[PDB]
Amino acid sequence: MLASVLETYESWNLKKPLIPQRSRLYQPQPVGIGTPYIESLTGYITRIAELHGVLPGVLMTREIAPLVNKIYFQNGANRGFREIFNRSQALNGMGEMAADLVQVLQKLTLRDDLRFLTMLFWSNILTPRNLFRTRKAWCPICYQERHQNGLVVY
Amino acid sequence: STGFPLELLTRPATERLAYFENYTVAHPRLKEVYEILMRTIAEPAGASFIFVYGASGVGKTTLRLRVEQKLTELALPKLESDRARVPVVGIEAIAPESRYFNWKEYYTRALITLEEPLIDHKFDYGVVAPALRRALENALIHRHPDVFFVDEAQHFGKVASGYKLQDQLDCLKSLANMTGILHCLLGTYELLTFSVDIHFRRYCADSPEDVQAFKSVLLTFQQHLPLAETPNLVDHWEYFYERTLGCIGTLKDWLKRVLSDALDREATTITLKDLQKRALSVAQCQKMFKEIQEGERQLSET
Amino acid sequence: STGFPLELLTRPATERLAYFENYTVAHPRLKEVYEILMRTIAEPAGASFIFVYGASGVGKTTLRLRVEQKLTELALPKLESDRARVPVVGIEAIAPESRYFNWKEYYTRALITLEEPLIDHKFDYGVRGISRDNFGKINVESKVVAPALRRALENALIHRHPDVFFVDEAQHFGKVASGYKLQDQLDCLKSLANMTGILHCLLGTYELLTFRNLSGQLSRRSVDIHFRRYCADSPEDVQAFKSVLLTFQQHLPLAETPNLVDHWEYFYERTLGCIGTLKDWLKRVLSDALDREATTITLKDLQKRALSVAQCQKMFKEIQEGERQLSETEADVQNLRSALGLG
Ligand SMILES: Nc1ncnc2c1ncn2[C@@H]1O[C@H](COP(=O)(O)OP(=O)(O)OP(=O)(O)O)[C@@H](O)[C@H]1O
Ligand SMILES: Nc1ncnc2c1ncn2[C@@H]1O[C@H](COP(=O)(O)OP(=O)(O)OP(=O)(O)O)[C@@H](O)[C@H]1O
Ligand SMILES: [Mg+2]
Ligand SMILES: [Mg+2]
Ligand SMILES: [Zn+2]
Repeated sequence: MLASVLETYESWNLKKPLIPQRSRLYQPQPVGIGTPYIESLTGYITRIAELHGVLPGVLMTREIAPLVNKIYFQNGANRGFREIFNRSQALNGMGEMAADLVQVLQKLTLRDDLRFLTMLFWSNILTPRNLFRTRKAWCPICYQERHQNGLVVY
Repeated sequence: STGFPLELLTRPATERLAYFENYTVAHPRLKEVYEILMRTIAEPAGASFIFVYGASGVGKTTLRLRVEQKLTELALPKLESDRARVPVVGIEAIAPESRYFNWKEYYTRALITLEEPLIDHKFDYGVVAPALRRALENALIHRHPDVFFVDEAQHFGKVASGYKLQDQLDCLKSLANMTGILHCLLGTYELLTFSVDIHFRRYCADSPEDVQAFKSVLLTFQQHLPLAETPNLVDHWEYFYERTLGCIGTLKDWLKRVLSDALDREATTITLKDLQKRALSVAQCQKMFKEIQEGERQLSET
Repeated sequence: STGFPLELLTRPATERLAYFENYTVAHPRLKEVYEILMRTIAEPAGASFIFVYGASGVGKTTLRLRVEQKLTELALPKLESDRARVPVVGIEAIAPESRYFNWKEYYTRALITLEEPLIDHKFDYGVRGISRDNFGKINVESKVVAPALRRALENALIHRHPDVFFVDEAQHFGKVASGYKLQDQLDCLKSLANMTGILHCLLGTYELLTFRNLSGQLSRRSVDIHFRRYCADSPEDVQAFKSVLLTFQQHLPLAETPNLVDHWEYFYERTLGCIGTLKDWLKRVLSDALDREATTITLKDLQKRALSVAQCQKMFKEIQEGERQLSETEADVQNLRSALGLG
């Protein structure tokens, strides 16, 4: 029944630190970097929409259209952006729409290698005449092999 | 220093209240549980549930805040390049208005706290709220939180069914299995109604070491109280244990009440009647002790 | 003088009745409960519930109105300086037409009361349905589901951050059917007060005592105040009741003041010591006297507008069944001390 020591103690200073601002959307690494089998920007938009559980059109209309500063982008976010889907071949192209989509996706995702997914590197050497399809072309064997092996489909 | 700054006396009373309200004493139980939780988080040993107990007033929420801040600052060097990497997500369970816990609301609040866009526009790609469930699963996989804190986890048991009490947790079990996200369910002793178990034990009077720890935290509380004259409090340790049962959390808010009353009267010290004015009710402590005794008996199995 | 103004005698009876009905007397119980409630509201210290118990007619609603007015006047310079701020918000719980309490109605009426008496300060609650209108009145669709309303209420309360949320006649929270528990109906309010950090003060009669101590958490994050009536065994409250009767008598707008102190046994018998009930009784007798253009108050006048014995007996039964349960003694402390081994 002796006397103990009345220690004191210390505080914890519960203050959360400051972190860099997070990307609005996710940051999936593009498939095919450094490989002749690189993924397209439109495919990247579709994949990032699938990861978010929303349809790609909804994602573009409600999150990509407002960020752009063009009249037909803001006015097209309340009507159905059929302009960007009927002319989606230029999203992976060497033009201004491709550059603007790359920049807005970079701002949304905080990535630095999105311009490789397009042909902006070949803007001054390649012409847009007969270069891009109007229709989607896919290899069904590629989809089946990617899904069976457990890899992501792109 | 170990004492409160002497320059706050000339400062307004609101500044003294703000200073004392933010002081979080590191009693041995708090730091011991913090070390155990950090060890479990660093190496999970394949577990996916970090159930933590403790009667109201032990300090679970502040422990959660401390762990959140520590994990955020630990990850801080590596979020400069890696984005969409929120370190830790901490949410609070909703008490259902109906008889059964709502899982759609849980999913939507978990999505909101993750800043996930377009929650109203979710889609199900082939159960309660399959679209929201898949969205939360994907958000946990990609954002990759270290831990997923769920405070007030005792509200998960609001099902009123013995054959459904354990099955109510299947949603969280499957969400933790397929996303690999540690779920640390902080709750009171009701959570024992059902995996790593941690006990946030109070300072029971039977063990003299707990009495010594309670007197230590009481003294370090009295040292940081911003008054002109330091109020003697260790003498009525018996009183401070009767209305507190040994919880360092409700002791803090009791002292906050008394200090605010003293500051509003431009007083200089604390007497017994000041503590009696803002003390817990006689019946309140009895109910609290009954609940904590039930929890301790439930956890007493060896 | 401390009595009623003399020119009121020449004024019409309506002015005298209005003056008496607008007159609020200060008595020790009301002052003590007001001070305790104010000091608890000014600093909650993690408390999520204030339980202001009291009988029927002790002055639980006038106390709430006085506290609300004082808080609003205290914060008025701050309201002028900073917008999007409400000092105090207060609603009354509704007895349900069905057998269970309606939480959706509680949420929608709390949202209406919180937001409607505000200028069009554009705020976006995180729910699709609820929004403001051209006239400024808030609107909630019948399609809106109750947890969404609860989320909107949390966001609104966080933005406005009132000092206290008053819920008068909170004893109606206990109107639960089937096999529900009165615990399960307090965590919902507890959770709402916890995530928002809003001090929810519940005022009710002695039938609110079923919410007193349900769980350790609900009993730790809650404080209680007793609006005790005036008893008869103690000389002190008898003298205080006599003083209140004298104060009422001096402020009765009549030609010749009646001697109400002599009939103190009769006044206490039909009022049980509650000051409010005595106020309504005296107001009834005064209006009858003014309707007869009388100059005095007789015993028959009080007996005409008195309360029947059965009503007072039910009153007194419930009052004992509440005070005996709310009573604390040295045994309730000694057994608690012996439970911990502290004795
Ligand atoms: N060790 C501590 N030092 C200082 N303040 C504390 C401490 N523990 C808790 N608090 C204070 O208590 C409040 C939070 O509640 P507390 O942590 O006491 O309860 P809890 O039992 O962990 O939570 P709950 O009952 O909701 O499950 C805050 O005001 C916080 O500052
Ligand atoms: N201290 C007081 N001075 C003057 N009038 C009072 C006082 N307290 C109450 N009254 C009056 O008594 C009447 C009823 O009192 P009040 O509504 O405040 O009761 P309550 O205790 O809240 O009861 P209830 O459960 O019926 O709401 C009102 O006319 C009110 O103005
Ligand atoms: Mg807590
Ligand atoms: Mg009332
Ligand atoms: Zn192929």
